[PDB]
Amino acid sequence: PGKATGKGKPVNNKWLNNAGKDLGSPVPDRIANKLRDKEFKSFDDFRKKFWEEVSKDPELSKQFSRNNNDRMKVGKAPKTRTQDVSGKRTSFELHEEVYDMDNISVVTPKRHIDIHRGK
Amino acid sequence: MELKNSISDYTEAEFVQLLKEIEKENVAATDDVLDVLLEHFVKITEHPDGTDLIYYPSDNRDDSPEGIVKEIKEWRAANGKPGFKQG
Ligand code: NI
Repeated sequence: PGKATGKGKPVNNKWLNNAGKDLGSPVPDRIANKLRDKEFKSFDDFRKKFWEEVSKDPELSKQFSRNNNDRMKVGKAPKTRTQDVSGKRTSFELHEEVYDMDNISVVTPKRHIDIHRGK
Repeated sequence: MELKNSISDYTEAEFVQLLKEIEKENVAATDDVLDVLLEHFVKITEHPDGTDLIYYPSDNRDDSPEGIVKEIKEWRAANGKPGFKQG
């Protein structure tokens, strides 16, 4: 329960291309502008709003398939490529390094496991 | 709907219905049911990239139910596996 803060970072036409490396992809600045100062009941609530805004940003939505845009439209994370999955974790996750968007990044489940396991 | 045990039990039209069922669950609040339908899809298609056919379609084909069936039909035929039911 809190407000979203942060500026995020500029992104290109291949936003999630590096979600499987280092700390993943940053919250897009345009998305940060849409969520900044808004209040959220929970992280899950923040996450749904986040993906919904992504589906509304033409430059970001064009980077996903129709099936993935439908998922984001209702606030669910897009599915990752088969090779980036980890067991039952098959969609992008938000990693945290009250809701500071400059400390939130998009990562694949595989890369997320490694980050937390010291890799 | 009814989940058949193999592609040979599916007509192309019936496979498309399975794809629209998956599309409906994409917009459901959770992925509980979706994930079972996706596991079934992966299991019967036998394509190495599994769910990528749905969520990460190749640019050389259409991103639609018709394009997914077509890609599956060409891949199966090319690998000598049984195709969709002709009924
Ligand atoms: Ni994390």
